[PDB]
Formats: sequence, structure tokens, C-alpha cells
Amino acid sequence: GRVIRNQRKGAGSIFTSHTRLRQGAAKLRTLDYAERHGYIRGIVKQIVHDS
Amino acid sequence: VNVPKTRKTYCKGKTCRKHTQHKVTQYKAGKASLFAQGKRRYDRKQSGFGGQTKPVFHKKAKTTKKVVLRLECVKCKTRAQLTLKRCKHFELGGEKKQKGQAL
Amino acid sequence: AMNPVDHPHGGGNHQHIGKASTISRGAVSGQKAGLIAARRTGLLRGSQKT
RNA sequence: CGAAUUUGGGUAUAGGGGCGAAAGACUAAUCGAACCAUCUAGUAGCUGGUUCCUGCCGAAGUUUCCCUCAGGAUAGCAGAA
RNA sequence: AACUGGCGAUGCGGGAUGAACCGAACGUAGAGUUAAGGUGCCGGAAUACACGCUCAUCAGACACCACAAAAGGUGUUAGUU
RNA sequence: UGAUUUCUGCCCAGUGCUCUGAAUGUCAAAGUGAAGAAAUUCAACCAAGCGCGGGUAAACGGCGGGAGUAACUAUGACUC
RNA sequence: UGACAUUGUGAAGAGACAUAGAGGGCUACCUUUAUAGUUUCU
RNA sequence: AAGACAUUGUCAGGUGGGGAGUUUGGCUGGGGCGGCACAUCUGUUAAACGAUAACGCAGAUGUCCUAAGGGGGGCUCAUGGAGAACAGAAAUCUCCAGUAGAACAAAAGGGUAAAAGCCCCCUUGAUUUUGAUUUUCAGUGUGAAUACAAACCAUGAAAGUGUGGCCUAUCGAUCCUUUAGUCCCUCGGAAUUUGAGGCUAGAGGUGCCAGAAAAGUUACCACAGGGAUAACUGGCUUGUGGCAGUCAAGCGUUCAUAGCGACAUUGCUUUUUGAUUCUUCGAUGUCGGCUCUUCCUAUCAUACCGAAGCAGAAUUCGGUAAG
RNA sequence: CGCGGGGUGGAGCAGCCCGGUAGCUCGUCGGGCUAGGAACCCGAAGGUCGUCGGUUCAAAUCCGGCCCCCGCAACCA
RNA sequence: CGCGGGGUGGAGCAGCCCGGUAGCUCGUCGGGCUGUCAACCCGAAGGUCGUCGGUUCAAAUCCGGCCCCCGCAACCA
RNA sequence: GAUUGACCCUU
Repeated sequence: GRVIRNQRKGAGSIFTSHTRLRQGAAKLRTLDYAERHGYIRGIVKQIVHDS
Repeated sequence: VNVPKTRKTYCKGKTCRKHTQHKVTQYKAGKASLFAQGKRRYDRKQSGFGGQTKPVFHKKAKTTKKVVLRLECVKCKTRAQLTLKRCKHFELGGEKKQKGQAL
Repeated sequence: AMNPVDHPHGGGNHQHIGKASTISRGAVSGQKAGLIAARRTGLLRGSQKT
């Protein structure tokens, strides 16, 4: 037979994600010292659409 | 077919060399031992890659095997082998045929 | 709707899967097309119930 | 015929691989497995061809065995010594 | 599928023509005689000789072979009481 | 599978998928115990799988034939 | 999936090898004691 | 966080059309399906030596038997008749006939009467060694069988007979395994010994039966070929189809033949369809229709006639006739 | 006009591989309560087997003088 | 490929791990309650446990040659 | 709180 589509999806040639429009990885603040002994106050500058 | 368990028959025992009494058994094939040169060669050939390297028979046609009686002389304990024709049923136990009977 | 070269389901004179579409977890790549390691199939009468 | 639209350029995916809104489609006029060179003067019980003269002798399509039936071995038939 | 003879593998004379039929098998020539087949002309060779039969408004004409039957006819010819 | 609408019946015996282990079952290499002088020959068993057992058809798929029943010929709601 | 190696340090229960004491008229698979060659997992 | 567990290395057992490599009989009135004519046996075909074909005809084989083998002895079978008491056409049946009309494991054909059949007694020659021979035949094998030799046995009073089955079928190489025999040869630096390898005879099997280890599909297809071979035409044949005769039992109120015509029987080009496989598979473009020409006559109409169960009209049966 | 099934009693007709002359089919003097009535047997059959024969086991079917289709010619490439 | 509890009725079942030989429905044979009508409850056909040997208190139960059932798709002359 | 279902003819 032939290599089937779900097999082909793993070589990641045309099946990689389209990451151009994205705004970055959405990750928490790193767990440094304040997040586990006190708190730290940040400000929500903007709320945006991530493609 | 019914064969008696005893038989007067020639024994070439070098001590009898004449007709003597023999006990009669059926011959059993005997276990195919390892370390026989043929099995050793077969195992060596089958080791590795290449699959089955010799032929395995499939087209069986015979429905009976030839029976071999083993005749153990009761005098000198010399053994002899003799085959009969092909039979579906073979009995060594003697239950003689009786003519003047009903059923 | 493919040919048998393209998929386990392809081919036939009618569009049918042919063999059971529930595939073993121990299957291989190229075999794992369908319902992988399905405990049950068909329409289920129930809710998630967490 | 305003969009699952059309298209340039750049870029990625390479052969039992790719790619496929799926026709075994497309992958440089090549696709039910591309092209190039080599292994390779691949094998062919099958088709075709097989180059001067004269003289003498001169068949067989039958037997047996063969995964044997378009083939061979064997015996027969023929030549030469 | 039969004791065989041929064609294949073979020309020659005859069957108009024809692998196999008939005659006969083959060096190059010359005389004679023939085979099978023929002798009105084509065409070499008697429009010979002899006795009959036949006239068809689809005659017939020489084996293999290239076809005709049952049944009929005071057509005509020859044959018992 | 193929928009709406309306519905999606029965069958887990078969094949497949899945799930505890209740298991006189089968059960490799290694490991162990008898013997042998030793190469070796004999015995259980915590492996997985296969069995067994349960589930599952919007999994693959399947959805017959008989016997009896009533007064036009039939005729079967009903019972096996 | 198992075994061996990587691979090193401590903890309760299950099989034999009771030399012996709980049973039913020349006597059944049989629950259970010293555990100083032995056992893997919960 | 996790922890001697995962991981990793090696081996071992599962699973593994996801992938790989292969294979997927022969004969054959094309191939396929069927069958086995593939190894065999009987009768016939088979044409009075032998041999002899077809997917000819009627069948059979892959078994069965410690007796259904071997010897000896005694007896005679099937059937018919006259027969006893229940009791009868078919129990028990005493005689008389009885050439086998019975039986002999099975298919058929042969063979057999103081037996080769049926009873009874004994028995293991269905044993050992190796040769020779007949059939198929290459005068190879296999299978089967024949007559001896040298033994050892059985049976009988003995002569004799017996080397499986009354004869003609009932079966199997190499390699491997396994058993039996000498406990004989070898393990190559002398060997306790085990193990292994040899010598001779059997068994485990190839039924495609001189013996490969083997599933499909291709309407996506490929190559070498084949007119050795199918699907047109053409060719031979004409069963079948179509058409036409002969004879007349009857139908036609009477009346075989105006018109028909049974039971039989003789024929005609192939407009049917078969049967065959001669031509063509380095290709003869295929169904029908359209178009157009021509030909045949077994004449539907038209021309002219004969005949009717032809009064007239309308019909029906025939002739010359395809203009 | 297929070696295939039929003319299966007044309809309707199932076994069809041997007819003491029913190959199967509501009622009628009568079986227990007779209050008439409500399931089952016979002294009633238009098959004298579609009709002329006798190879005639009793035949008058398995031979013929009348029509078609319940898996009736799917064939042409 | 030394084959796995197993062969208990005309159609389905385990009782047995040291010895009491025997049953559940249908198709039946029979008996009645309710007054009578299927159901409703009570005894019987196929069981000599498929020739066989062992325990001389109990072999259908435990073993040893066999017969059309077979998934032990279990390193297969 | 079980299984008791049915019963063809006139004012």
C-alpha cells in the first residue's frame, strides 16, 4: 500500500501549526520567590485576540 | 485385524537359530531425539534469519499406517521386526473368532 | 472513499469499511485508522457524570 | 465571477517517498510506484534471423519418466568412423 | 484407434485446377516403347469400326470429386401367367 | 454519516474492539529441584498473550424456515 | 511481556526440610507451633 | 519532582497485511465450473498372437482377515418334489432328483465337487538369508507374482503341501528421523566410559501416487508468445430451426386427397441455433439504425390462367412469373 | 413450440414411488343435560378417471386426432 | 505435534474432591377441588449408565487399548 | 394487599 494521511501528519512538513499571527506562548509568571512567599501585583495592560 | 500376542517363529539369535516362542508387541516410533546429526543440522540451518529453511509436508493422503510387530524371543531375548499390511483397526489382545454363534 | 492503497478503508464495489472499525491499542501505524482501543461504540444513553 | 476566489515571487514536503476537497489523481509531455547511471550483454522451455559450392547417405512426430502437455531426458529412426 | 501405403521430405505424366488420388519416383542427353489418361477443336492423337439405348420448355458426359432421395409417368426400350 | 424536518427498530450467537481475574487450562528464555562422572534427561510456578467470563452494533455486520388456530379459495391477531 | 545487566543502602504476610502431642469404624484434599542453606510482590 | 523504579543494552515469548519476499497443480473438443480418463484392477470397445486411443461403455481399489493363512480328515451345495402336530408358500424336513443352476471378504471375469465349498482336529511358512525369473519395462524403478537353493518349522499315516489370502487390484524414492542386528567399524595423540557417526533390514510419505513446502484479486494493469486456443465472417455438417414431398387412419352432413390430414417415411440453399476449430491473435474495426445499389424466390400486391365444399361479391388452393 | 406440472369429483383439491370398486370437502331417523337452537359419522353425488381401442395383474390413466403458462427462447454486440 | 472438565432419556443438566444406583419441561398414559374449561398438583416408556480388569461391604464416580464431537492458530516428517 | 383467567339462548 501507501503511507496514509495520519502517518504523514507526523513528519511535520505541511502539518505544522501556523504560528505567524500568534501573540506568544500563554504562560504563567515564573515561580521565583514572591509567588511562593508573598504576592506580586501586576497590571493587565491589554486583552488581545490570539489567532 | 487380530494378531495373537505369542508366535512360534524363526529366531536368528546365534543361540536359537531355529523356530522358538516369541512374545508379540506393537512397535512404537520412538522419540525423535535432539543431538542426532540431522536434527543438529536442521537446528543450525533454522537459526538466524530466513524463515523455514526446509520443507514441511502438507498433502497427507494415507489414512492408515503399516503396523509393525516386534517379536521378542522368550528363549534368548532376541528382537525381530515384521510389518503387516495396512489396517484401520489392529488388535493384539486375543478374543478369538467363534463360528457357531448368534448375534 | 479512497483506494485500498491509501487507507485501510479504501476500495470495494461499495463504500464500506469491510472489517471492524475498532482498532487494537497494540496496532501499528497504518493500521490505527478508525476507533482506536474503543471500549464501546454506538449511540450512548447517558450523560458525562464527571 | 468578492470569494473554500485568482495569481507572481520566496519557502517546505522526494520515490514504496511526497502530496491528494480522493480521480490511483499529481509529482518537468514519464505514474497502479518518477527520472539518471550501474548491477546488466539480467533470464526467457517463447518469436525472429542465422552468410560459399558440389558429392554421398538420409529421418522423426513414436516408447517410458518428468508440476510432464509450446520443453527435456530415455529408447527408436539417421550419419560417420 | 486397426497388419498398410503415402504426403510431410517429391519433382514428373494424368485427374482442367488441388500436399495426399491414378501412373510412375528424378544425373546430363539421344532414339524407341509405354503407363495412367486420352484421340471434334482448344490439344499431340481415329468427326475410327460395331450393336443398341436416349431427345430433356433445368439432357448427359468417367472413380477420389466437388452431391440428390422416397414416390411416380400407355415417354420409349427390353423382360413371367 | 453528510444541510433543514422526522426518525434512527431487533440482534453481542460470529468476527473485531474493550474489561476485573473467579482460572484442575495452555505457558518461552532465565531461574530453580532430582539423576548422572559430566555433556545432558526429567518436574512446579508469580510473564504477557491465547483461552474462559462480562460489555460493546451512530464496530464489521445480520434481520430466516417450520407446526397448530376461523364458517368465500387463501387468510393468522394467538400458541409452540 | 519476562529474565539478566545498568544497580547501590533498611522494613509485616505466602510455599518446603517439624526431629512432636489439636481429628473420624491394619485409615481423606486436610486450618497450625521452634523457622540459624531459601521466596517476589501487596 | 523522581529514584534503584522508569530509561538504556542483550536475549526470550506474544502481537504485528503496517511492511517484505514468494506461491496460489495438470488433463481438458478454448479456458472456468464439473469430473479424474493423474497410481491402479475386471469385462467390453480391441478388429480370434501380443500391443492399441477418446472426458468410450458397465463397474471396482486405497480396504478386510489369527483366519477369511497352512495341513489333514469327513461331508456336499442352490433348488424342485413327496413330507410333521400346532406350523402357515419362507422354522422344525426323512427320503428322491439335483453338473454346481450354491459358496468361495469385496468389483468383474476366470477357477473349483470324495474341493478351492461346509463342518471338525492340528497349527503359524503371514518365518530366515540372499540370489534368479514374469508383468508394466528403458527390458530402469516401484508394486505384484513365479520356480528353486540353503535353513528352520507346521500338517499328514504318508506321498506331499505350505515363502500369506483360489487367480487377476489393494500402493511409495533421495534426505531426515526411528527401530531391529552384529555389540561389528570410526570419532584421525594412546582410552574407563557416556554421547555421536557408519554397516544390513524394517517403519514414519509423498493419492499431482518416479514422490514442491504454497491463498486470492485485477474493470488500473504489464511482457513473451499463440490462430497449437476461445469471442465475428467464411468453410464442412444440418441434430435443431425453416421449407418441401410420398402413403393415406381420419376431418370435411355423404365423400381419403376442394381444403386438410394422423401414424410413419423421403428430402432441400443454409435467413436460426448448435457441433467443429481449417484461416486470421507483428489486429479483416463490433450491435442496431440511417443511406444506397444489386441479387434470390420459398409470390404479399399487381399481369394472365387452372381448381374449389367457385351462384354473385368476398375468399381459398395452385401455375408461368422477381417486370 | 424444453424427458416437463396440470386437466387431480358440486367448488376448493393436499399425498401422487400399485383402484374390497372415499385419491380429501358444512346438513338431514341418532350419542349427556331432548328449553328450539350452538364443534363431529351415514341409506344423496353432476369423477360411471377429460374417449375409441383390450401388449389388457383385474386398465377405463404410464400410447394417440384439444390449449396455454406456476423458475414460457434473454439473443445482439 | 504423548490432545482440555465432558458422551445421564424422543429434545437439554451437575450433583462424585474416600462408597446410600437416582430427578426439572414438553409430546404423552391416568386421577379431582371451582360447578366446568388450558394452566393447577400427584406414579410410568427411553438409565441394563458405550465388550472389558482392579477394590471378593460401594465402579454411572478413579485409572489403562478405542468411536461422526475438536480452537491447546499451543519452536510441526 | 401473591397466583381466583374465562362462562354462546328470550319479559
